[PDB]
Amino acid sequence: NGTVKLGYFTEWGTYDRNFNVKNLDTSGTAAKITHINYAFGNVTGGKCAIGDSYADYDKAFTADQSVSGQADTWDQPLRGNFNQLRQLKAKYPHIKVLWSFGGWTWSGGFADAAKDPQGFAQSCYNLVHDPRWDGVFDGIDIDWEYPNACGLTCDSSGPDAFRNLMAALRSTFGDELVTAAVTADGTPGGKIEATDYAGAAQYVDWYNVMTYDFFGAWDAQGPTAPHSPLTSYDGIPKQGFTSADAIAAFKAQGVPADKLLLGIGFYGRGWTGVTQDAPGGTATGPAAGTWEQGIEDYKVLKNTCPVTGTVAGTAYAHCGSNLWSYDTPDTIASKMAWANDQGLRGAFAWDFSGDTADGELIAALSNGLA
Repeated sequence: NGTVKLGYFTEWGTYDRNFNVKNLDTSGTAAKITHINYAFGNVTGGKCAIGDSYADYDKAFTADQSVSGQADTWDQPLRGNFNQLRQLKAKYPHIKVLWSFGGWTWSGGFADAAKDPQGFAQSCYNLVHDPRWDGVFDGIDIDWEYPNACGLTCDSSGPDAFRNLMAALRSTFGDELVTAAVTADGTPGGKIEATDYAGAAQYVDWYNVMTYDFFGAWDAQGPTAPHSPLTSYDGIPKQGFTSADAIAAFKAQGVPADKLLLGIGFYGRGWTGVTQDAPGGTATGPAAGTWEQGIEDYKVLKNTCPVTGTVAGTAYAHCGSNLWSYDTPDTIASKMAWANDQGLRGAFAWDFSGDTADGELIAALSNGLA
């Protein structure tokens, strides 16, 4: 039972963002990690389903964008992101890849799935091991947002639905990987209290805990605050909304320490129109981002808005009228030291594409851990 260093690869990275699997190689990321989650597969009619057919297995890569350095061919059985993953594992054989299902957008279908779990499990296994790409995936990740609670949509399946689903997956996946990503809400009447994660814990290999997005510019007038604080701090708007308080909640319910991974966001959240040099103050609205307001990649923020302080185990950035909060190589290292003192199984990155070209965020996470 050794240490896990995981990160998410997003399927749509290959489109406008131009972030490909070859990038995990050139940034040295592939050398320093232990697992990759591919995100996301869909959930339809109570079954696992493909997410983007073109991106997942049909796209032809060119010589100069592919991992192996060779262009895909028409005669080829496999292509697209899956073929690239294939080419990467051949280069970096110790890496294991999980296919991830759900996400913020595609979690609406988990309720129908939780009504016949064995069917859901069987369908997933058959897809993960489709003859076209059998061998490529070493297990499955369930990113259900959120069981018996509210995400993009509200679910009322009960506290034991999540357990039922995981048990089913364990039964049909055997000795392969079954992991899940989970809420980091430890407050009274919150998302962890809503589902029995401790009971489901015995079927999973580990939980990916989403200890980020605690605060952000959806509270457009503020108050401003770090989105991924490690511990509590004085100004905090909502008590109990910290990485530390999330972990403890799971541990208290009975989830063991080595079934938990700490989440690191390779992005920042920010407001514009702030009075003061540090967080706590009001704002006019969301800071301007590239792909959506209030959010920016670290590869970009490290330049446009360099770090000016620290609070609660994480970092903040003042520049003009904007206040951004995100993790840096130094805050990540102190966070990893914390994970080791806590006996966590490891940590993970959401998501790879926000890191720099020399992979310095993933390098900090890796070097920090046992």
